[PDB]
Amino acid sequence: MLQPKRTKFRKMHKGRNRGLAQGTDVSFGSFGLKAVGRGRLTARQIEAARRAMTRAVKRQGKIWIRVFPDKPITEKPLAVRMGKGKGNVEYWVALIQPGKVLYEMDGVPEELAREAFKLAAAKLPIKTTFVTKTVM
Amino acid sequence: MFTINAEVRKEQGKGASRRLRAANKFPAIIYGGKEAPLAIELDHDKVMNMQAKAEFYSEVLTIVVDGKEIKVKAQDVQRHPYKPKLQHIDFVRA
Amino acid sequence: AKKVQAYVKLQVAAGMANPSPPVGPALGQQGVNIMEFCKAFNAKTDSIEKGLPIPVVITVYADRSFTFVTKTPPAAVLLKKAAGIKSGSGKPNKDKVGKISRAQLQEIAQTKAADMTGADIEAMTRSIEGTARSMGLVVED
Amino acid sequence: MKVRASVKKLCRNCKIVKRDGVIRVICSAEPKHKQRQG
Amino acid sequence: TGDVIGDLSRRRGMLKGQESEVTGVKIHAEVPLSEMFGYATQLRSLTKGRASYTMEFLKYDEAPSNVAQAVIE
RNA sequence: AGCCAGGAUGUUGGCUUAGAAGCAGCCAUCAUUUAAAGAAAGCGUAAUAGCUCACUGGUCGAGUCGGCCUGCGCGGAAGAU
Repeated sequence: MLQPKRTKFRKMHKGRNRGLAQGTDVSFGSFGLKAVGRGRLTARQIEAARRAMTRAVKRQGKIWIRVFPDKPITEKPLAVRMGKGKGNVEYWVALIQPGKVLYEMDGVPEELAREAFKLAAAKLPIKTTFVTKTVM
Repeated sequence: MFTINAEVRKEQGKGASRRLRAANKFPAIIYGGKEAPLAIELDHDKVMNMQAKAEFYSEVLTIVVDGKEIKVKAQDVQRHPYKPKLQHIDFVRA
Repeated sequence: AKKVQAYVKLQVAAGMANPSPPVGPALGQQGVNIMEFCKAFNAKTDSIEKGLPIPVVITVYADRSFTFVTKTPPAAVLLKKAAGIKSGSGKPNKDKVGKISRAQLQEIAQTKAADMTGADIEAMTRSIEGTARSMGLVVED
Repeated sequence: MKVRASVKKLCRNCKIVKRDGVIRVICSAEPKHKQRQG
Repeated sequence: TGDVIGDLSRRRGMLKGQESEVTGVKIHAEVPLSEMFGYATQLRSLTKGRASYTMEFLKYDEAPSNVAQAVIE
């Protein structure tokens, strides 16, 4: 799974997840998967989403991943009272905003591109959509 | 060869613009020349239906306003984030 | 001359008048007593030489009399030896062997004419130069 | 019958109808394709 | 005939040709000895007891990759 | 969309030909008219035949097919006096 090699700190404050997103246009290939909801994506769902749609074309075309987990979400161990320090980091998420370009790919025909993204979307906890590169 | 129906908008602002796009119409701006810019309002539905063509971005766009029709070019499209609509277009008066 | 119930459209070898592996299914299906049928087969079998495949149509009348209108080499099997080799395919676009002319095939289209009268002399030759394409053979004149 | 909360038209002849308010899919050819509740 | 042959092919059988006499449809084929095991128990299970067969030897022909790898103990 | 005529198939086309006969799937993707016909999806099947499907030849005679953006509803929905 995807994870930051050598980041500065061990833990990070929780932080609200407001506003909109910056990645909006299908900037690399031709067919992308823009997100419509507002949540967060851990690395395991990041790995699983690509895997399902990589084998949907089985080799075909280039596939770009536009989101990377930065936020080191922690969890406390069970039967441990509150306080006593911040818990250890268990998994890494990437906070998703509305109108964010997720997984993007190229080199595939359109009808199976919408099919491959449909196989990927059901693995996501965010409602997404299939978007296409416009000019400019 | 596309033609645009439009008119001059008044009383602009943040909430004013938000009031527009919840009424199937959206604002814009026309600038470029030895004159003042023109904050022009134009129909949302019509131009969104025709932005799919490549000639919407590679042609001297014929926007008519108060009878006076001008030839402009499309600079940028500030579109809506996740809804398939759009928020603003910049028309440089070429 | 009935319908398709007893109508079998296949055969391979003239000289081998005995039920061959592909004519097996065909024969057994309609209980064809090939032995006396071989004597009727060998009236026209002797007119053609061996080495070029021959099909047959089979017609069984209502009163157990069963007859046939046999053939001469049709579309595929004649164009193959015209190229010199019976096979060499599985890769039409991926292989390129030989170049054959249509004027020489205009003569053998007339031999297919008395055999399997396929429409429009050159357009059947075009139908069958695609069987050459399907056999991985190039054709140019 | 499969009580599947999602129903997909699994074939060509599989038709989707609303019996008693409940969405039901039936098939003329394959009785394994019968399902409801979607 | 078709059923017997489908099952011949199934038991790695070479259906070859479909001959015919008067009341019977005779089909001769080549079958491995390893898949001969209990054949007439499976023959008349598919032919309502109205069929028969007789096994003869031809040759120790080729054993394919799945059949060659099996018996190696 | 149906109803009758049908399916306009050269080509049993290679191949692997034991058959893969559009109907194993790799492939050429040729061509016949250029009024109804892809060298082909699908169960069915050993393989043809097959009924169909794509397409309606003509019968009737009017509106119709599927997505898009959304308003409000259904199902998803099982707990203990």
